[PDB]
Amino acid sequence: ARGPKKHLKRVAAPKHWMLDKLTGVFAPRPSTGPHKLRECLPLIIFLRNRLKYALTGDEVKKICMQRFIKIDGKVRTDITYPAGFMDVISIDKTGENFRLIYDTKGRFAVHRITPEEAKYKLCKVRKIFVGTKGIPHLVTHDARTIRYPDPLIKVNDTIQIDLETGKITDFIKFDTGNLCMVTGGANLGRIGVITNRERHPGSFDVVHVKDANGNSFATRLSNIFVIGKGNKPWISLPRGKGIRLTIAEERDKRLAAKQSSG
Amino acid sequence: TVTIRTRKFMTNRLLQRKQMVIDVLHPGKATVPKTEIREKLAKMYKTTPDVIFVFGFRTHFGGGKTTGFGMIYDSLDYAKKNEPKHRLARHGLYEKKKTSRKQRKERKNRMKKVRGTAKANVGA
Amino acid sequence: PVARSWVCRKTYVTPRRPFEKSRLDQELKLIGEYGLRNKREVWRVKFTLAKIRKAARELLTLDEKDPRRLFEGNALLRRLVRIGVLDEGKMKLDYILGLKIEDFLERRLQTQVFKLGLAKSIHHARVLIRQRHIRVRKQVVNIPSFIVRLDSQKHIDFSLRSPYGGGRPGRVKRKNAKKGQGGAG
RNA sequence: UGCUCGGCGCCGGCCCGAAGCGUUUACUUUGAAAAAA
RNA sequence: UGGUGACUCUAGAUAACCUCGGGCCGAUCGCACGCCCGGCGGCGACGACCCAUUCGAACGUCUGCCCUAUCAACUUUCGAUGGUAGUCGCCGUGCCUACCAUGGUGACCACGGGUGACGGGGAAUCAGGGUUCGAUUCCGGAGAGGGAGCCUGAGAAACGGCUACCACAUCCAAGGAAGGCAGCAGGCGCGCAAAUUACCCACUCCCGACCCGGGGAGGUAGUGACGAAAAAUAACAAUACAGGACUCUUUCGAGGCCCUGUAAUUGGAAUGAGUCCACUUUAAAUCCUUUAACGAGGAUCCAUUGGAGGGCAAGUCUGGUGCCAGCAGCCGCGGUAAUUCCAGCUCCAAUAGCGUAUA
RNA sequence: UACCUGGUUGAUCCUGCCAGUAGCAUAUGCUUGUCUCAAAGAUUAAGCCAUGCAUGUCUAAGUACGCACGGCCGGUACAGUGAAACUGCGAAUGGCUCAUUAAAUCAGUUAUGGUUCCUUUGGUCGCUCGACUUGGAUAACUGUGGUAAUUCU
Repeated sequence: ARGPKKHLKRVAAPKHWMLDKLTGVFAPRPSTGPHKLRECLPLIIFLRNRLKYALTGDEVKKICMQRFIKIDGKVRTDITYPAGFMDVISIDKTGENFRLIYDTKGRFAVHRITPEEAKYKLCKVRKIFVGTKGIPHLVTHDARTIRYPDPLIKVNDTIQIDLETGKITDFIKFDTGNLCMVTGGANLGRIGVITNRERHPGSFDVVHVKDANGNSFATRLSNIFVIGKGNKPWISLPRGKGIRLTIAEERDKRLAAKQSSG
Repeated sequence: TVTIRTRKFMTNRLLQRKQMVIDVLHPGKATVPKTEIREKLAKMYKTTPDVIFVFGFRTHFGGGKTTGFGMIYDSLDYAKKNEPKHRLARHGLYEKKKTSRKQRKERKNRMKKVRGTAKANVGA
Repeated sequence: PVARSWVCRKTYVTPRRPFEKSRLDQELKLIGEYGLRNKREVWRVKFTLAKIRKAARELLTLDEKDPRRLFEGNALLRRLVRIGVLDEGKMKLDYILGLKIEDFLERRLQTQVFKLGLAKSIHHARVLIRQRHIRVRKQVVNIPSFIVRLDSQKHIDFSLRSPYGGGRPGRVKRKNAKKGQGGAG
C-alpha cells in the first residue's frame, strides 16, 4: 500500500470481538487509542451486542454522542473508541457501571459493579522515564504519563490511580506470592498466584503461576497483570473466578443445571 | 380469538422507549395486519396508538405462531427524534423526495461542470 | 468481497461397481420394504453410517483413559441414545460397529407413522406425511425423511387443520356437496 | 555434581533457599508464542 | 539521578553556536452569565515545538521454493570482495566516490535457460505412504499501454495528478485543443468458453467542518440445469384371476378371514403446481410463509437420457437392406438364418436428470 | 468399503501395455414441475474502447454587506435560514487483474541499543530577565471581452 489502512473485514477481526459472519462484509475498525488493535474492545460492538441497547450503526451514534457515555471519567463522542482492558464505563442515566475484565475464556464479559468502587482503575507500568530536568515519569499500559511517582515503583509493578484526579493512591510490588491474572496469549483470564520467575538475558522471560486448585501453568512476562496482594484481591471477581474448568466438568454442571432448571 | 403474548421485556431510559418481541397466536387464520396488533398493544400497555412501532413480522411453517419485534415510545417527539425515516414514512409522519439517484448524479455533474453563481442556474 | 457462505458438502456417495446382482437385490429390497423414493437416500444413509463408523474407528484407535476419548465417546453415545436407535443397556463404545442400515431407517418419520397404526400402508403413510396432515408436538411436518427422537415418539398425531384429526372438510367433499344440491335442486 | 550470600527450625555453630560456575550435538517428553474462515 | 544482559543510554556541569529559504514561547472562535471594589471568574472549540503511546511503514537475522548439464566453472576495477575516510539518505551498509590486496561462490548443483510460475492460508482424491491444482472473495506483493522524471502532502515515483517518447487514437475554419474501463454496466476483437447500458444508501462500514451530506465500497432484484440440500408425477375397495399360509378329500374340491400380486368396470378420501383477493417482507416491491374464492380419473396437470453378444443390469422377439448402409471406448458384428445395422413390442440402469470430448 | 474385468495362443502359465470402472471441473448435446442456497470474460488478447456513473464535505463553536428568503422599536455593527467563494481536512482508503518476478515474493521466528510516523490518548504549553488588537493583497460580487471547442481565461 501507499499509506495506512482504514478498513477491516469481518473475518479478519479478532475472535474475542466474536461477532458474526454473514450479516456484513466490513467490520468496525477502532480509532487510534491507548490500547493495541488486537485486544481492544470498541464501544459500538459492546453497546449493540453485549447490552443490545441499539440495533443499527446510527443508533449507536444516537446513543453515544449526546454525552451519555463516560469512559474512565471523561466523556467520549466516538463510536469506534477502543475501550481496552481495565476500563470503567459509566451510564449516568440508567444508573450502573461496568468494568472491562477478561472472562475465564478468551473474551470480555459484562461485570456489574457498585458505583463507589468505580472510582479507581488499576494500571500496569511499562517503563520508567526521566524528564528534561530530573523529572521522574511513570508510563503505564494505557499511555497515561504520570509525573512525580514514588521511587519504589519498578519496571513491572502495578499502581492504583484515582480517576477524577489522575494521581497515585496505592501500588503492589511484583514478587513471589501475589494474585496475578494473565492478559494476552493462548492462556487468558486465569487467576493464580506467582510462584517463581526466571531471567533470560536477551530473551523473553517466563514465569510460573499456580492456580488456586493447583493447576500450575506458565506464560510470558509481558502477559502478566498482578491485581492483588497475597491472595486477597482488590477488584471484584467475575463469575467462575478465572478457574479454567476442563470441558468435562462444565459439561457436567451444564447437565446439572439442566435438571435443576426443570 | 387472537391473543398477544410477549417476552424479552426490557426498558431503557437511554433511548426513552421500551422494546420487546411479540408472539402472535392466530390458529386457522391469515397473518394479522400491523394496525390491529398496534391497537391491541395500545390497549395492553395503556398508551395512545401513535408511538408504537412494529416491524419484521415473519410466519412459521403451519401458521399457528408468528413472531415479530416491536417497541413502545414515551411521547411523539421522541418518536420523531430518534427513529428511521422509512418507518415514520410508513406511519405517514414523514415524506421523502421523489428523485432518483441518476438525475441527481447528472445534476451534480452539471454543477461540477460550471463555476460561479451559475451552478444554481444550470441546476434548474 | 460479498457476505456469502460457500459452505456445502455432498450427502450421498456413488458406489464403485455400477452393475452387480446382489447389491441391487438388497438395495431394491430396502427401497421396496421401507417405501423409499430412489437410491439416493439409501446411499446417504450408508454415508452417514460410514461417517459414524469412521469416527468410531478413529476413537478406538486412541488409547484408553484419554480425556478426549471419554469426551466424544460420551457425546457420541449420548447422541445415539437420544436418537433412540441404540438401546439404553448397550452403553459401550465398541457397540457402534454392530448396527446396520435398517436400524437407522427404523427411526424414519414415515415408518414411525406406519407403525403407529394411524396409516394403512407405507406408501399411504408417505403420501399422508407429504400432504401436511401430521404434526410433531404442535408443528406440522410435510417431509418423510425426518429423524424422530426418542422423546418425541409419544407426541405424533394428526394436524388440527387436517380433516382427519377434526376440522373443515376437504375440497372434494364440499365440491361433492355442491354437486349434490346442484343435482337435487 | 560440588564451591560467596542468609531461612521453616535451635543456642561463633547443623540443615534448607543461592549472586555466580557446574564439558558438546542429534534423538525423545513437557510448556510458551503460534491471524480468521 | 534511573534502567537494561549489555550504550558513545537518560539525566547533570562547563564553553560557545543557533541558519533572515528563519524551531517554540496563542494578535483565534462560541454558551451560560456573575462576585468583590476598572481589575477578577466556569464550561468548551481550534492551533502548537516537544516526548511516550496507537495504526503502521521501512531496511535486517535463521529456516523453507518447479524443471533442466544438448547449462561446469562464474563475477571483477563500466565494482564483484573486504579495509580507511567521506557524499547522499530518516538511520546501518560499495548505495555511491578517492586509495589499497585480489578477492567471493561452486559437484552439498553456483552461474545460464525455461516455466501453460504471483506466494501463502487452502481444494480434489485418499487404508497407510502419497499425486495434482491454487487467477479467484482472507493476508502480503506488483501494475494501471510500456519505459523515464516530478509537484503537493506526514504518508505517492500516484496515473478517476502532472510532464516528455513511441504505438494507438478524438475534434477542427488546419493555426491548434483533448486521451487512457487489468472500476460499475455495456460494445468490438478473441475463442469451445463466461450475465442487467436496473433500484437504494435501509442494513455493514468508510470520508468530511460532521446526528443531518456522499459512497457502482456494498445491499436488493433479474439473467443462471457451474455446483450443493430438501422434494410432486398418487393412495385407498368389491369384483374381472394365479397361488402360497392351518385342517381334509390316495389325487381334482372346500373354509381362504391377514390374503399377495396385475388390467382403461364403478363412486370417494384427497391435496399440490398455475390462475389469483388479502396479509406479510422490503428504501419500495418481488422471493418464502399464512389465508379467502378457483383448481385432477386415461387425475393429457402425459419424465426423459443412454443401452439390451462379453466387460456389463437387461429378448437366440418381429419386419427391412443383405461385407452395402452402418454399429463398435476394446474384442469384434455386417456374405440374402444379423442374440450387435435400420424401425415397432417387451425388459434393465439412474432419475429431474442423463450421455460425449478434454485436464 | 485396503476391490478388479476383457483382449496376443490350436489350448496353458507369465512380463507388459491397451480398453472398461468411480470422483473431480470446463465446454457442449438432449430434457425439465416446487423450493433453499450459489459460481459466473481466468485460461486464447495485461487487446481496443463509444457512452452514463464511480469522492466529496458544516456544527451551539474559521470567514455572511449575494435583499436568495426573512423577524423590529432598526439606530451601541451583526435576529435568523442561507446559494456562491476563500480556508483546513480526505482524495496514498476502497475496487479490478496476475503481465513481470525462482531465495525474488511469501510463511514461521527474531531486531531497530541502526530511523520515521497524519490522527487519537496522557504530560508539557508565567520554567527564558530583555497591545483594550498591527499591515496590505486576493476571492465571491459588479462591469468590460477574444477563441471552433474545454472544469480555458
